[PDB]
Amino acid sequence: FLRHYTVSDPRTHPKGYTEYKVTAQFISVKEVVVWKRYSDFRKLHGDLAYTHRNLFRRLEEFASVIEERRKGAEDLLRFTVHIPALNNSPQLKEFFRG
Amino acid sequence: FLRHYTVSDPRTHPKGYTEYKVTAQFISVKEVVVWKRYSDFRKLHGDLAYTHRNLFRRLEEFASVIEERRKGAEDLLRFTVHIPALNNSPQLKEFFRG
Repeated sequence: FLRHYTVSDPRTHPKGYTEYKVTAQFISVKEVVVWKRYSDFRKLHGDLAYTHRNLFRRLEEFASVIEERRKGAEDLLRFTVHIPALNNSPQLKEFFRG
Repeated sequence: FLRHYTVSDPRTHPKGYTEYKVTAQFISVKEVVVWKRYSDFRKLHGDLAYTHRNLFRRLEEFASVIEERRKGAEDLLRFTVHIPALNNSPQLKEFFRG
């Protein structure tokens, strides 16, 4: 009961792409870990933006660049913690497979 | 744990405006009742629409007409029940004063 995210420990995969460790922690510690490539965060972001765009349009009807990537993903994730519209998002909850 | 809204029993106020009974029920019954004029629902609606418009624009940065009114308010309220982005809304929770 108090969410905290980190994105860390990038690691190359045998298939070539870099993978990140996404850590979700809950403290009054329960932690959930998944591995994600930057393209996953891109899809997530896109799904959030389109979900809220359409919510809106429905209401109104009636090579250290990967550090930049790691930080971007992490920031984006942190952004949702204290916005219940984003925090409670289904897309967010599916994002954590394992 | 299973939300249900109704808007009902319109009643004129000594000051002239019509007032509605908003009933929020929770069943596995816990019910919360508030009284609201149609202008309140208008403000609510406007706040939801603007909250999600700006969420979007932030993500992408990096005299039976009163029956029509009653129904409109009720429909609008029901709309949020199974959208966690709307259901968990702070504006929604403030809406229930008493």
